[PDB]
Amino acid sequence: SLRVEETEVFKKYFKNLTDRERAVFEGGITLGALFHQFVGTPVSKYNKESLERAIEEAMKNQPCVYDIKVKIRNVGEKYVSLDGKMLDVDLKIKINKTVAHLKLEYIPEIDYPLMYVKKFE
Amino acid sequence: SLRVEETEVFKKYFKNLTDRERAVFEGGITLGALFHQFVGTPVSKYNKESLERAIEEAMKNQPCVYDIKVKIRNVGEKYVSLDGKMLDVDLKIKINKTVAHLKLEYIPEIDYPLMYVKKFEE
Amino acid sequence: SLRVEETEVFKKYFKNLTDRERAVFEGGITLGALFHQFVGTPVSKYNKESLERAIEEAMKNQPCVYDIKVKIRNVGEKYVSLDGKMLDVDLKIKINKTVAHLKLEYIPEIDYPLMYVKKFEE
Amino acid sequence: SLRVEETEVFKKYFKNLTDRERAVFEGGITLGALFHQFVGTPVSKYNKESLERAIEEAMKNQPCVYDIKVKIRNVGEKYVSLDGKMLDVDLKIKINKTVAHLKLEYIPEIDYPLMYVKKFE
Ligand SMILES: Nc1nc2c(c(=O)[nH]1)=NC(=O)N=2
Ligand SMILES: Nc1nc2c(c(=O)[nH]1)=NC(=O)N=2
Ligand SMILES: Nc1nc2c(c(=O)[nH]1)=NC(=O)N=2
Ligand SMILES: Nc1nc2c(c(=O)[nH]1)=NC(=O)N=2
Repeated sequence: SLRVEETEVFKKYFKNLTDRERAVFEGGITLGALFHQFVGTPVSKYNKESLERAIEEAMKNQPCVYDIKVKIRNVGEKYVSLDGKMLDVDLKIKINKTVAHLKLEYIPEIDYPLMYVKKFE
Repeated sequence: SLRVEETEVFKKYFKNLTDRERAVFEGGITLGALFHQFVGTPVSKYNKESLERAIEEAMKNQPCVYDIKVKIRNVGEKYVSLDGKMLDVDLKIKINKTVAHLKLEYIPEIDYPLMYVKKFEE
Repeated sequence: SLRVEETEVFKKYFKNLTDRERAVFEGGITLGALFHQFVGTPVSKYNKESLERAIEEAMKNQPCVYDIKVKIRNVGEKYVSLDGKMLDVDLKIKINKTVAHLKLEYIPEIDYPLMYVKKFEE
Repeated sequence: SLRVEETEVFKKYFKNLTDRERAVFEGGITLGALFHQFVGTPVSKYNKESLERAIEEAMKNQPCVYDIKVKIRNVGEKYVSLDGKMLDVDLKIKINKTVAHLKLEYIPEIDYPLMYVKKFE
């Protein structure tokens, strides 16, 4: 693997963290990165699928990302600027034997695109 | 279609420009938009193609975009944040019978990712 | 100055445009750039002014920007992600003796954050 | 406080995490968000100070951000697009009594803008 997280120098900066702490830290980075990188992107039914695929594949690059699935909700025939409330993301981060499952989704009750941890394996 | 630029309300805001002025204005918006939307995006050989394709299809949504081709240069096995100097873009804007062909490419002599107009068809 | 648009290499890429065409092309670049760079940024009354000022100064770097004023509308005590429909921008582009005045503003009738040219000053 | 993270609904999504896990999760979001929001921004000596201040004030809005300091390195008279390797960020996240101190900085040895946790209190 040519991934930077495999290097000894990278690893030395995470000796103060548990594997669970590392997993959610890395998960947080990726969800925050995803949101801010892509919000604003013109999106319509025409490019929905290509956008979803590109976001998944782009973010897969980042440290410790094991798998990811991206859905864009409420996409219309007329294009709009992507907004955070339209994102529905499932993310898996793997740190050694620990897998964190994280979620980005719109929570109506707080009118907020919330990022959180679903569960650990 | 449902495209915003077809509405009479949209059109009334551009009665003060020539078709060449409009084409170049719209082309400028789209090149600025794509640079600033996508710079920063993680890119490797893994996602080079889906990223190129998604940029093309996203930008096609915008007013008056006739066609667009996006190439990301110097992509390796190891990922990097997309930077503007890696972009090589050919864009076509159509206003009535006027077509502006615009370019985004790296100019080594000024170390600059330059946006310009390649040619018109009128 | 050290501004890239002052170099001969840069200039040689714009021989095919009138000054008005060049002004609106550069204006389109800056508006598209501003919109896509900053949409998404957390904004509340807390940081409204610093964001407005940072956007103005950042965009002043770009080729041929003469002046810019950025207002963010509908900012509350609670933060939101900056949305394009909240931007109200007046931009001046100067090419030799030509000044293009451009606008970004929300048009309720088409539910669209519209970029257009107000006027030229010659 | 009108902050969303103070609401009961928000809080119920984090019962599965320790305060340290929460702090690094929230810290990770803000650093990934900051990087991807601002990378690409035109920056020169002219607007360096206003850009740093705006980044600091913007990101302070986010859940659980206690304090933040943003420095942009190697800024010249001629503008460049902000590059992630130019960022030098110190970030404090507070969850109840737990404070996590996080860092974004360029690590020459792996040519990487690394995000990591410096320490907890
Ligand atoms: N738990 C969190 N969820 C978020 C967030 C954050 O800082 N924390 N920004 C966001 O858009 N969703
Ligand atoms: N002609 C121009 N080329 C540019 C630019 C601009 O404002 N004008 N930004 C950029 O990245 N390339
Ligand atoms: N005239 C235009 N106004 C726009 C636009 C575009 O491509 N053209 N995108 C946008 O957000 N506002
Ligand atoms: N520890 C990490 N540091 C990062 C990163 C990531 O996913 N993890 N992206 C980045 O630019 N710096």
